[PDB]
Amino acid sequence: LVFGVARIFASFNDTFVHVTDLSGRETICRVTGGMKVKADRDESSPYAAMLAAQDVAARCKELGITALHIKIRATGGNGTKTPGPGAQSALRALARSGMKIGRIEDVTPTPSDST
Amino acid sequence: EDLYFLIKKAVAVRKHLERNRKDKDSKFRLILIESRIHRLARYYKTVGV
Amino acid sequence: KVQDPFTRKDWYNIKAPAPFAVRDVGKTLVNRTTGLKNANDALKGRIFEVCLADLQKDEDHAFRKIKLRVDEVQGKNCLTNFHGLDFTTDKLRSLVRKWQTLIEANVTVTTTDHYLLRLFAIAFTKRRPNQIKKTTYAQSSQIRAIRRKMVEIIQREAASCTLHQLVSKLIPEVIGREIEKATQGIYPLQNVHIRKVKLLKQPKFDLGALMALH
Amino acid sequence: ESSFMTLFPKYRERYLKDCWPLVTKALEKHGIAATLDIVEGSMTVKTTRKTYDPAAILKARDLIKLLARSVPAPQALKILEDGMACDIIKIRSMVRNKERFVKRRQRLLGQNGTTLKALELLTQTYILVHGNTVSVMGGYKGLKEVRRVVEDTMNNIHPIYLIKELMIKRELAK
Amino acid sequence: LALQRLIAESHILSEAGANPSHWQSSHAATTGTNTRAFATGRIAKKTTDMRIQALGAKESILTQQKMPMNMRKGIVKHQEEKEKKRRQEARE
RNA sequence: UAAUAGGGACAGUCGGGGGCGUCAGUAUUCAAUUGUCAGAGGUGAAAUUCUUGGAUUUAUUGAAGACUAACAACUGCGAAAGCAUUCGCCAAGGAUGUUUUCAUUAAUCAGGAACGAUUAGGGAUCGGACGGCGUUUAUUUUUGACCCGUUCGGCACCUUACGAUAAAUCAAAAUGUUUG
Repeated sequence: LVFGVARIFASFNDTFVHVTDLSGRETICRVTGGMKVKADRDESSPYAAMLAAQDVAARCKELGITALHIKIRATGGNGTKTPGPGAQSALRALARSGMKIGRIEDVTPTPSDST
Repeated sequence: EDLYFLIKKAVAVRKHLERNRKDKDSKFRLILIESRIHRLARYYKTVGV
Repeated sequence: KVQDPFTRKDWYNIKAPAPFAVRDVGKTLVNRTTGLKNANDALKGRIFEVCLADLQKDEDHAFRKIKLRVDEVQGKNCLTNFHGLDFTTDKLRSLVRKWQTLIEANVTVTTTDHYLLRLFAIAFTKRRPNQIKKTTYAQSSQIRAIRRKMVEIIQREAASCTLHQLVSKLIPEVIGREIEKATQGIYPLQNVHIRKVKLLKQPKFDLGALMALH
Repeated sequence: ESSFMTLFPKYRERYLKDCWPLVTKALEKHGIAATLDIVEGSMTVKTTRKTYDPAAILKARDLIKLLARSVPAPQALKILEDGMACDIIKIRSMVRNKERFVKRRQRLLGQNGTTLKALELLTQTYILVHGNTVSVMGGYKGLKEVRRVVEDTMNNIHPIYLIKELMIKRELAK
Repeated sequence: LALQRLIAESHILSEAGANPSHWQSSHAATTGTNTRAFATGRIAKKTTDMRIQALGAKESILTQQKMPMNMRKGIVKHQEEKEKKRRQEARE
């Protein structure tokens, strides 16, 4: 049962899916949201999360990963602490495509001071 | 009596401001207690002392 | 450039000690060691944060993540010992209840191996039984008194019991219960947790203490 | 057994206590089991294996967050669509004066909530003012425009000018 | 002008169906009094009445003027009990 | 007379009140190291912009600016603008209580100056003091958290106004309609 780390950083205009190892050093496969649909308007869309999600997941299964641990965040510096329309469909399509996940937990960088 | 604790308190606040002369609300406490020096020095001077 | 890294990258092993009840923790795919940038900084210097629920197999421990500095490399092997620990973010959200007091302390400790470890800790005011009041507030000199009982108890049961005994005291939360029954003479203070423990630089690389942990 | 938890207060205890089977019915339709801790008073959601949609536990953590933040339970259970998303906007440190900041938050609320619901009809979203925060649920464009609205309202522009601007935007959507 | 109609007429245009996020409004979109085949002109009656009330009217057509006093005290008592419960639920 | 008006002494305190310094905390920007490797993004439509020397992103450090999110209140401190990490020091100040004293020192403000008599009680709010037909600390005495009563002192709610009256202001604009 090989496990990895699949990460999501989805703003209101773009979605990032970034698979790294169980420490966070080695980039396995990352695809931005514009490498999908390539309309200049809705790069954060759940269909773009469908393309990037099935692409990264089905690619990394040809690399044989067989499990992933997903972390999820948006631009939590001074924007919202809720992701856009990319995280729900990225977890949906990475989830329903084949693989198996145990625990789920997301980490979002709270500013304890900002303004 | 009371007047010695008044001048102990007041000169103590003066020494505090002489350690930092930029604490202006404690400077307001100084002008309060100095106003009490004018007050009770005036009245207890007019008693006869 | 077409870089494509399939051949030059290998699948290392990262393994779990005896106090972490699971056998394996990771199979970690980094880069193959060779001359012209050997792998010891692309090796050991990495740290490695995982949950403790699979490590001690009790899946009630889905909080309390740990960092792990990589320290022992064989060919097709690794064995990782305790370096860092941090409380889980949404559970330090889930313990903040309105109408009582949250208590913070940032204690700087060093162990007799001169191990520079901070202990960030947060406790929470208990609403007593038979309490009709909507508040349970403290009195800020009572909070200060709580906090020098806090650094009093963590300094009293710190500066001893080295990292086998220290993390063997950390993980089944003996620190929390000794803070609880030690400091409830002043103020009840349930939900005692130990938010972060900070090591910054392990001052050695040496393998004797590492195999002494393994 | 993936368990999230968040913590509610003792006034909220009753409304959660008899809004709860509508919630755990609405999440037993997603398989996510949930309980109320009555003695401690907490909200526990957890997935067993039978979750067809593992995004629904993001929906459930965001859900019971919105139940601790004192939103009505049908409005909290409208997070379980696709486009509906939670958000909060914190403003108590955005504006530095106390009574002027109260004048600004009730300038945002308005005369019997009329400017607030005019913003909600311009932006298709739900907005609730809770204490020192501003909860808002809905689509992501509406969340962005509402965050523009709360920022520009706290930095002394009147929501009559902001509703002028948003209605001219909706007329310039064609 | 039309913005005064927007902010003034917002509880009625929002009371019909026009906010699918909001629970009262999208409950009211399939309540039944707007899934009947004639609804936008009912609400157009109420909003033209609100317009004349803006144009200097003290009384509406919409209100029943004569009631048997226990119906009336029950309704006004019921509105006051609802708003008193709302303001005691605005301490959250 | 010790005044149901003084200022102070003493005691356990109290305050996110002020000043000095320290101590952390996150995030923002910057730099470096990797893993990188076609977009990132800025929005109402779109562009300037960064971008085969790698921009966004991942991880790990260091430096600096800011502030002290969440506990944060129908509260607490200070007259004001104000007051939010821990700890130390420096003085003030409030409140209670005393078996403390010069005993009228009092009360309101031109000239001037620093900082920017009750409503009628009820239910809640703390800051003390006293008491306990109660748990728990506690291996049992202290002691403290909870519950109760008395009690003061304040910050606000609610009704009736004890009334008013210039109304939009009210437990005060109660004392401008039998005015002293």
